[PDB]
Amino acid sequence: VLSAADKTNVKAAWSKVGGHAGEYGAEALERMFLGFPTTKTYFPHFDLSHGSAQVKAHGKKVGDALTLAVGHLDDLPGALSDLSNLHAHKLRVDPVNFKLLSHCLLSTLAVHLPNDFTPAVHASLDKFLSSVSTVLTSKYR
Amino acid sequence: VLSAADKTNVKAAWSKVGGHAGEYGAEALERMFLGFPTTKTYFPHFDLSHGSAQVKAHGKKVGDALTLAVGHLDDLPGALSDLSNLHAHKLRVDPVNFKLLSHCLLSTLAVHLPNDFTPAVHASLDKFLSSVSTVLTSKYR
Amino acid sequence: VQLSGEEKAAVLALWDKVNEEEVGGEALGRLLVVYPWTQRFFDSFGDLSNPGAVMGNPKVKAHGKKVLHSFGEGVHHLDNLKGTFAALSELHCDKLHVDPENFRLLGNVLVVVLARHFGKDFTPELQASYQKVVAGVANALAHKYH
Amino acid sequence: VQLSGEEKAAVLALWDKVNEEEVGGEALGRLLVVYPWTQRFFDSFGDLSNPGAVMGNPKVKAHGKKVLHSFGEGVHHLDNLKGTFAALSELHCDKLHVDPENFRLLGNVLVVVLARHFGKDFTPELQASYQKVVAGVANALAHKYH
Ligand code: HEM
Ligand code: HEM
Ligand code: HEM
Ligand code: HEM
Repeated sequence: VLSAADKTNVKAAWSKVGGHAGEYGAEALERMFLGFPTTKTYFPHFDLSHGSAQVKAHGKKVGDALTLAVGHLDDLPGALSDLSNLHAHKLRVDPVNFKLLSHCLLSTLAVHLPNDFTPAVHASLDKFLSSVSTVLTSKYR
Repeated sequence: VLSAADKTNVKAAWSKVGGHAGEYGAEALERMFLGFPTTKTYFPHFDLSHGSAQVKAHGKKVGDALTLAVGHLDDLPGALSDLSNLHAHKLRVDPVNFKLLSHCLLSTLAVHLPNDFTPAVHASLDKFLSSVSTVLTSKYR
Repeated sequence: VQLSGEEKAAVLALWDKVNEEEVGGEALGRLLVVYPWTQRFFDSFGDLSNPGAVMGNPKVKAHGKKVLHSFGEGVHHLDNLKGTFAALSELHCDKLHVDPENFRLLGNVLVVVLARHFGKDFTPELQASYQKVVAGVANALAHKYH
Repeated sequence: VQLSGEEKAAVLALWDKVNEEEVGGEALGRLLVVYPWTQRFFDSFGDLSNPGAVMGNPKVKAHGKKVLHSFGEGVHHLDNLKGTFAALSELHCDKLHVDPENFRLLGNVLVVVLARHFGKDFTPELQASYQKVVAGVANALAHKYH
């Protein structure tokens, strides 16, 4: 995502995720609360039940922030600015959680986009979810 | 680095070392092959014996590359470019090893500069190094 | 390591549909392409230049298939994990000197390949159980590594 | 965890000079300064804004002592390491829900503090020993997470 092929594999990718950004963001978060129990902690005020109206709606804002990043690969630092404040300075989210979430996000795309989720696309999508997680924790820099 | 306070605090602290750049460079390497065995594997052709000739000579280039980075904190990418190629594309060093050497480098300054190694300066130098490492491992992008 | 009836039973049921040959290669192939530093331990396989060629590589499919068969061993031995792999740990920490964390990476690539292969059936329920077997396998391999 | 005959004897001599309240607070103190996301688990200690206020913090020292004192137990029980901490493994995975990778971190901030307190006596050979002891401590203290 700091190359030409990625930017191309990223934008090319999300193109296929299209209007499901929300759904997946949601499911990814489910896959994360279920698979990685310790991440529940940052969300007590949320109803982590399946189909919860909260998770669904938060899955949406996540789905969004990602569509914004895909449209600004040139300047992730400036675009995802305020989001960096919120997780690092404010919420003080542990950096490990980000890997776990990018993992659960890729599993989700795997489920809904097998033929589109190539190994070539799988890789750029990893540097991306990584270029992202780093701009959002950089208040520890 | 990455911020005023943080590039300040890292250049006073590195000037307190001045002449010992490569000396510490070597000890840090020793501290690393001994405490983190799996890292020896990248150096068969080197005589890892204590106070070796190769190690101290290499300790020097490491010291040097670190000194040529505080003086270019604004553009880590430029400065350390050919150093990315060598580690990521050629040698293909696992990114974990960069943490281990950064740890071993921090233990070295601490041993040699106890009164200058306060917690804040300790924090800044964790920025310097982490941001260093994330440039030599960048070809993985 | 310590699942539960409804889980162990669910794990095994699915495995029965897992193609050790077809899933191992993809798994192993998606490791070398996403975490390119992993190629350093496979220089005996020839051309791992680009994505297309790694996946079509015979020693990447052949070995992948050994990896997954070894996972099968663990999936049918969730009690003797530290044992079932004791003599595989030594192999990676001594003769090979692989880093423990590369085990957690592989296991995650593996989970995503299942995802891709079973889709909706690989429910966030089941993947949860899966992240625990992987949890344990990647763990039973670095037993001796400190 | 399973040192040598000379290493143990090396690790229990330097620990006779380890000052538990001094080494604990600085170690704990430096952990929260260099890895701020960890402050999240100590919001009850009051002000942890800037570096000087953290180290002078009475609640950061007293707890620092608990951590180091407990460490002492582990160090004098290099055999039954795991079990010496099951009592605490549970406290962090169950009640607290601390991530395992944070145990690895604090042990490292801990070796640098010994390095700053013993200088050239904390030789590269000795530091090697403490890394072995620091990891097994960090792991069987997470034996109840997988
Ligand atoms: C994939 C990277 C991530 C992105 C892009 C992201 C995005 C978002 C967005 C857009 C918001 C604000 C939503 C709003 O307006 O309410 C937010 C808030 C939040 N995020 Fe995430 N997030 C990410 C990773 C994480 C991780 C790793 C955790 C947990 C370990 C997490 C925990 C939180 C919490 C607790 C909030 C506040 C939600 C609330 O209380 O209303 N996020 N995130
Ligand atoms: C502090 C971060 C690091 C810096 C600044 C750095 C810097 C250097 C420099 C300046 C060279 C070129 C020396 C020459 O021209 O001969 C080099 C080469 C090399 N580096 Fe590092 N390095 C770092 C981390 C690592 C790590 C993590 C490893 C692996 C554990 C490593 C392994 C090597 C090897 C094997 C070579 C080739 C040396 C030779 O064969 O002559 N380096 N490094
Ligand atoms: C849960 C994860 C893993 C399992 C279950 C596993 C299992 C195995 C097995 C069964 C073998 C063959 C041993 C024999 O001949 O009896 C092996 C070999 C090997 N593994 Fe792994 N492995 C894992 C992860 C890794 C990772 C992540 C790396 C990458 C650094 C790695 C590098 C190697 C190498 C270099 C060999 C020798 C292959 C050859 O040269 O033919 N392994 N592993
Ligand atoms: C280096 C390994 C560690 C050791 C040996 C250790 C040891 C201990 C001990 C002895 C206690 C006292 C529990 C009691 O009152 O019975 C404790 C409590 C606690 N630990 Fe640690 N700990 C370690 C790592 C961590 C880490 C990294 C975190 C940070 C997330 C953490 C978070 C806590 C918290 C929040 C408490 C409760 C303190 C209080 O609320 O009074 N521990 N730990």
